[PDB]
Amino acid sequence: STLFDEEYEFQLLLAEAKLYESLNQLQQDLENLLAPFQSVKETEQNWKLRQSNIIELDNIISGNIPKDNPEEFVTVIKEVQLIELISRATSSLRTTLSLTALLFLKRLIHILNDQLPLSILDQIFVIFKNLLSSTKKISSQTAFHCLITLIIDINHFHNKLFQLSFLLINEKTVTPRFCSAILLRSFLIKFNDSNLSLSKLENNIIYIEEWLKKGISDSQTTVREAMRLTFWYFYKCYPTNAKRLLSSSFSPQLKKATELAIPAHL
Repeated sequence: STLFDEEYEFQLLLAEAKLYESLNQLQQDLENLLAPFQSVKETEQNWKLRQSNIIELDNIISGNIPKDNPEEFVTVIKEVQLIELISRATSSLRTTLSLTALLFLKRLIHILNDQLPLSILDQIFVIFKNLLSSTKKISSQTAFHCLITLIIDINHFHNKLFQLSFLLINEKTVTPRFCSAILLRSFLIKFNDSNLSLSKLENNIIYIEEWLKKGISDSQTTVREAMRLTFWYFYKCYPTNAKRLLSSSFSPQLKKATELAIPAHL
């Protein structure tokens, strides 16, 4: 079997983050739906049309062409600059429009998943991660959920996405740092040598160790608690390295607290 039971672990991760006749005709329809997004300025006069048009775009990605021909569909959404234009709505101060756009991107990730080039996954990850720092609670929490779902949906290991996740540990507001402890856990679950077969992480252990040390000594109690639990996932993947952190790198304070955070199934 695999080191981790992904079916079980994913349900836990998600609980941390509660919520055409031709391709040319498709492209023309996309260009017409994106027209109200072409202006930088959201106005009283275009925000409802932007929201309504995202609903129609969501209907389009549920269609047969993205299911049957994701590769050429990806070429189309690149050419019409779908992600950049959708980012004008994720940045809206209007809650319903920003949330509608975030859920659209979540559904796009789900449906196209590993058919998306890294450049587009990177684009979407940055939109999500930056909203983790929103002072608006429903925004950061929705972005958190979308990021966890992204990691579950994307089955290829990308160093770029691991580094974007890692560097959240340096953000000043608590939520990205807390999210980062869950993201690290997700990477350990899915992409350790055992789970991946059914090395990606070996060369990233230096970052993992810094990531753990920072979170476990975080000023915020929720980040410390989350990172102490993630430490035991690291211990399950690389016990020699984790033991060295526990004895050769932690104070007796953080050591005892970390030892009391073992989950009952690991």
